[PDB]
Amino acid sequence: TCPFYKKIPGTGFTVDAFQYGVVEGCTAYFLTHFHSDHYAGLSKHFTFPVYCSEITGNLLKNKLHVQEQYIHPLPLDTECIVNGVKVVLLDANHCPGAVMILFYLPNGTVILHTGDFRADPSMERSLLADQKVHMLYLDTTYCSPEYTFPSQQEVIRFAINTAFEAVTLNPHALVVCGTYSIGKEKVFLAIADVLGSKVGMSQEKYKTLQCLNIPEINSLITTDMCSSLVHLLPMMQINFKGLQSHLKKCGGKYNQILAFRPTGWTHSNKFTRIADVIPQTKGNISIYGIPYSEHSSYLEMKRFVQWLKPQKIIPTVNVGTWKSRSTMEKYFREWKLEAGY
Ligand code: NI
Repeated sequence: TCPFYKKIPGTGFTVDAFQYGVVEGCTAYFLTHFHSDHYAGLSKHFTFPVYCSEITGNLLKNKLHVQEQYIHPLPLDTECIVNGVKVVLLDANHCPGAVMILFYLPNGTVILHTGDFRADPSMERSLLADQKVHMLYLDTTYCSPEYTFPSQQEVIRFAINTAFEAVTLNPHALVVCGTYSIGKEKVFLAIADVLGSKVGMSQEKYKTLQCLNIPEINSLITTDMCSSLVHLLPMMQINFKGLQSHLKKCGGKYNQILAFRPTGWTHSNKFTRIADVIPQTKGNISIYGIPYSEHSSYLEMKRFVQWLKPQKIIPTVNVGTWKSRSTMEKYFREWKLEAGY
């Protein structure tokens, strides 16, 4: 059944609750972002109102064929009324079009639902600064102190310099970047930019990127593989067998592949710095795992919460085991006691 952490008390609202059939008593279904665990269940046959960002709205229309009459896009950073309740959408610093939702309950309670987010100090100067938040529905994906990772900027720096050096040494080397969802576009766009190439990709993936309101996007991507030296492939094909196979398809235009796998976290983060990352190599193929996260590190999460000082925290990730739940509740208490709220 719909779990309690997907329901907004004192409203008829749900968040990211599309795979439970009709939820008894829901008058408006909110979608934080276009990732499949979140939209799971949406289709052209959905006939309830969906509230979301403009970008998520382009993807529902174009990729899932939801009918226009049911898609209700809202502008960001703007006080809006939905079924008699004031709401604001804020940027979540996750994937394109991803939002957090502020709900102002008629009784005076204020609720923030983070969706999926990477907490940042910049959020301390949004509309969130202007009033108190009583309950926080928190993205707890990496809520454990082992989860450190570098900034997005430091990771992109590493990737740009790696690719540029490799291709300047060998002008017959191909760069390939894996993907399975929206998010992490900066990786492949930053590499294509330093190399003076467009990124080439399948027709489905080009369609997906064309929904995303990226500036000058017509100049940066293409479906013509032959004219591109940065290819995107399904993440599943980013392995030695998959890459050899792909290289055969390029018709002796290339004799080397340098490939990037933007993971979330991996245990080499516990020891290794970004400067000291190395590839797995077999022959003329090298594969780099880079820790490009669109979720909060443990420290970024802790800082955001200690700044927000909520009265109650409701986790939305890792809730399925008692050991996880218990561990998270302990960090929350530590954070509250250290900060004094
Ligand atoms: Ni997500």
